[PDB]
Amino acid sequence: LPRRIIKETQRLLAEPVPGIKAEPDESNARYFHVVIAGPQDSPFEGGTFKLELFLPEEYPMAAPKVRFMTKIYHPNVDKLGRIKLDILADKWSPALQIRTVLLSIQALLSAPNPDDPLANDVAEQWKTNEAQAIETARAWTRLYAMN
Amino acid sequence: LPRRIIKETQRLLAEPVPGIKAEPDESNARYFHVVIAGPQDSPFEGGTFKLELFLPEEYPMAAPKVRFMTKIYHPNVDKLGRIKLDILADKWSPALQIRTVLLSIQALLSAPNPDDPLANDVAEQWKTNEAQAIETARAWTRLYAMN
Amino acid sequence: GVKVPRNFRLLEELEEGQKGVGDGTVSWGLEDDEDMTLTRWTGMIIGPPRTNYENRIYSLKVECGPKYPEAPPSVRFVTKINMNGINNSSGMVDARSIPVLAKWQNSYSIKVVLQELRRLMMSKENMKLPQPPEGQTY
Amino acid sequence: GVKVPRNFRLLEELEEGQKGVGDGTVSWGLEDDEDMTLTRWTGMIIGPPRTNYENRIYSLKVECGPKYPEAPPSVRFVTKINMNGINNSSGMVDARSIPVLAKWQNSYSIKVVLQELRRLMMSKENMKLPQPPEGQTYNN
Amino acid sequence: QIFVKTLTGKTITLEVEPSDTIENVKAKIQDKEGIPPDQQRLIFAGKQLEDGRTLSDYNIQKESTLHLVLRLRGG
Amino acid sequence: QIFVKTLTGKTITLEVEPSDTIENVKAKIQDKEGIPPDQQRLIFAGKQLEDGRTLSDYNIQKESTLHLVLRLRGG
Amino acid sequence: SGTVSCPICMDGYSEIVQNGRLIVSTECGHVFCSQCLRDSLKNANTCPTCRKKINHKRYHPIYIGSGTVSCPICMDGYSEIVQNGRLIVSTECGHVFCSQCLRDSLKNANTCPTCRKKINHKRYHPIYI
Ligand SMILES: [Zn+2]
Ligand SMILES: [Zn+2]
Ligand SMILES: [Zn+2]
Ligand SMILES: [Zn+2]
Repeated sequence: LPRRIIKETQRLLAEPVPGIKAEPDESNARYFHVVIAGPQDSPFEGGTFKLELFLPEEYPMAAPKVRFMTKIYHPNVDKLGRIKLDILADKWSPALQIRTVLLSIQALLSAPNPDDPLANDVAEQWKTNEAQAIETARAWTRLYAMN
Repeated sequence: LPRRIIKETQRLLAEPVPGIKAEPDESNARYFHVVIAGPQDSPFEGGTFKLELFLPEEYPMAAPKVRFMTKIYHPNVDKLGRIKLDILADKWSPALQIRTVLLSIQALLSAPNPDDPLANDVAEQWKTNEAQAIETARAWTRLYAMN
Repeated sequence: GVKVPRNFRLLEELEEGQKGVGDGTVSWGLEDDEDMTLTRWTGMIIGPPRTNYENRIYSLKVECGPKYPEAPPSVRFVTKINMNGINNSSGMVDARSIPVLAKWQNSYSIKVVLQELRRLMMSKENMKLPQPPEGQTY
Repeated sequence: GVKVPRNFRLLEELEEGQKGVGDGTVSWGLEDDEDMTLTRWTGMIIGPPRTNYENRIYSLKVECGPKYPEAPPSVRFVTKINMNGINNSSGMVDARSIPVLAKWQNSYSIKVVLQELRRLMMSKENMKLPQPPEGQTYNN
Repeated sequence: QIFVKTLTGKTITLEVEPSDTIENVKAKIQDKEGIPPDQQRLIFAGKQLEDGRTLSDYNIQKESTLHLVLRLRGG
Repeated sequence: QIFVKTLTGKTITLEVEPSDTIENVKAKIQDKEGIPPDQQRLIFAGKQLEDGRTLSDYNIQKESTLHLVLRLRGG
Repeated sequence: SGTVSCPICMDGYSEIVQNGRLIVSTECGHVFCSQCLRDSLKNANTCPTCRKKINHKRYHPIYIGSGTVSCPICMDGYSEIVQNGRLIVSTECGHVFCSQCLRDSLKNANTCPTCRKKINHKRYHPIYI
């Protein structure tokens, strides 16, 4: 197991970034349960969102794999919790390490972009009727992210 | 004084090289009284030789100046103690430090080159009659370097 | 060495399924798109040539246990079929009957399983069996 | 700022001496080649033209103290000469008599000293003095 | 094991057999610090070590300390 | 004039001449409703219409009616 | 072997940047503080450390955050890397890495992992700190 993994974990453990919780699984070190507090003054805010992070052995060569385990309303997160963030795909560079990624996700909620977001339907509403969409997001948060 | 000079001085004080002894002068910091033990299986060997080192301001830029204060029989060292070593003239690199030079001179004792030489008379003797020269060198050591 | 959590492994399977594979004679994919747990899956087998199965489509249902892929997944046909290992009443496959299910390895994937079944249809004991009229189910 | 130690300084001079300088009317060098301490220098001056000195050759002994170049060096003629500042008995030069020796500075070197002496020979008070017959020497 | 003290005065440690040629060692130094061996001169007991000979030849042993200077011709 | 239609509901009416390219047409739709030209897939007469060709080319004429299907995105 | 310094004037890293100098490195891998190397270049045209003939613009600045060095990719410290027999390396963009990680980072993309500047096998060389 590469030294790096521990360290990153360790500082993660030793120090926690605000608005986030990251617990490694006991069975496997490379696997993580992460809980993200919704951005303040975001419709999500007040909700808590589960994610799971895993890193292929190839990491950092290979970007980590991240997914939402909590159902959430957003253009860039699909029905299965799959996130479309570019730093996970094309833009991935080894230096970045998890801690960063996580914050990057935190931002995304705050800053929804319709940029080939997978869910055009989410996209469609968000461009057409942002007000509505935002309301729906809050709804789902209530429904799913309050427990 | 330039920092480097101090470190070098300070560094010399901190950790002695063996068979090489170097004490700065009281009146001038940039001036040094130095003692070199003759290298092993030299004719000089088990000998003690006084040298004096001064460094011009431009140093490191300008090479240090070194001279023998002890009379010694060698092709490169003339009658007045003037050493003809190339790193003191042409090949001077600022990266070289006093401690290095010193060892270089010590080394030079082991390997005299009369191929081209300063003290021509000796050189002639050394190429023509190495055996003799070596003996004379030991002689002079006895005569001059044992006190 | 390297342990791959279920869900991520399931995703890996899913992505490959969508891509489709090779001949495309067998295919898999998810039963319901709103399921986060990726448990309920649908499979398709195409009946191998020059056997009573040939030129026929069989749909399967596959469930993936919490300890998938460590434990093998439960499988059953939805289209009617006569076959060794395949319970006729239920269209459920007895684990032990089938070598891969019996000998399950965490490495095996659904894809493997289906080929397995497809492969198995061609075997002499099966290829001979009479089959029902097209399009009945349990 | 930067103060040079004696020993290296003397070599500088020495080298310059061997190179020779200017019109070669003054010349200096170690009295002996075996002395590491560089204590004693021989100097030589040529008597300047149009003076009783002209076309005469004067040898000097110069001693260089441990204190030098801060302190001025001691200077003597070996060749006999009539000249102000020059002690007639001993052929020694009184420090104070001569401006450079009196007003000495580290920057000054044997070369300058000699030149000074040469120039001085040309001064009125000196130039007309009659000289002893060529080739006499003070005792020593 | 052998301690070579570099140009800057830092000690670096090497792994070797007394059989090893000087030339061979110089390569190991080049590797660590990036000086071509032509340019390296190696000193022990106030003596410059020559390429063809072995560490054993000069009776350098386990944990002996080596001093490195720049190739000089003198002259 | 011609009418363009959706899976959705809305009928949109355009002003075009038979020379007009398919690309050209898609732009007009893009302008009215905000869907980019590469997203749009357009169907008439049991055929998918291609960019280089003209309306005359497909013999669409008389205030004919067209169906718009939009690509779902799954990058 | 420890915090970086410039072997000419013998300052530490802090001390070097503190007074508005750069840290830079030759094409031969030897590191210096930019003043000192410029001044050396004033008198000859050879690496002060190995004598390589550089003749200008065969050097560039490098960037390192702490003064001690560590490859950001694998997250190793100097000792660890060396003892493994790997090399410390810099891109021409001034960005530093252990040889191994970088080698492998190129196998996928041809861009620097810190900044993105285009690169290839040629464009990086070892440094000896
Ligand atoms: Zn410097
Ligand atoms: Zn170099
Ligand atoms: Zn690395
Ligand atoms: Zn870069």
